[PDB]
Amino acid sequence: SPRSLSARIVAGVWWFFTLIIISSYTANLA
Amino acid sequence: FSFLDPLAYEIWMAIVFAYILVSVVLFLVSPRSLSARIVAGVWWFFTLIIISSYTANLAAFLTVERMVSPIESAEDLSKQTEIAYGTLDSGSTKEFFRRSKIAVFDKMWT
Amino acid sequence: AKDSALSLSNVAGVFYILVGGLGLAMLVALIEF
Repeated sequence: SPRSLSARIVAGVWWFFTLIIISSYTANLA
Repeated sequence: FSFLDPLAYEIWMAIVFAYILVSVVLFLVSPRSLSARIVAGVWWFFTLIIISSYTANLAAFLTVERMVSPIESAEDLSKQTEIAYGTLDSGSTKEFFRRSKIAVFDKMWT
Repeated sequence: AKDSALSLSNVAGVFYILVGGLGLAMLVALIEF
């Protein structure tokens, strides 16, 4: 149950962050 | 910049348009009816392909950086014309290259 | 001797299947509401 409003875009920002980190880690590891 | 670089910039503008398009379609429509499923589905396929592309492209470039080794051995240096090379004006080194009939060094001297 | 970035082109296809899906979604969403 997300509170939406600001919290939603907070979660979105963290999602983008962890996405870039995992993709970058994958590429570097390859 | 190396974050935005692997994907073309026009691709980033395009994905922004894709985002606002999906958002506005969602607006026009916690399960919601049917259409929300085809929207979320097509966006899923899309975002999967994009993350895969960023991963692969960044992998390729980071591979290129590690696969490219500058001049190291001397023989390797001799066959390339990109990097110019030389010696002292008068010395045992220059006279070595000159008087030496050894293949690699002969080429270098030439 | 004899013999970049992500493709602005090759990637675009995905953007087209996406746009198509979204359009179909326009149809499906609109007819019900």
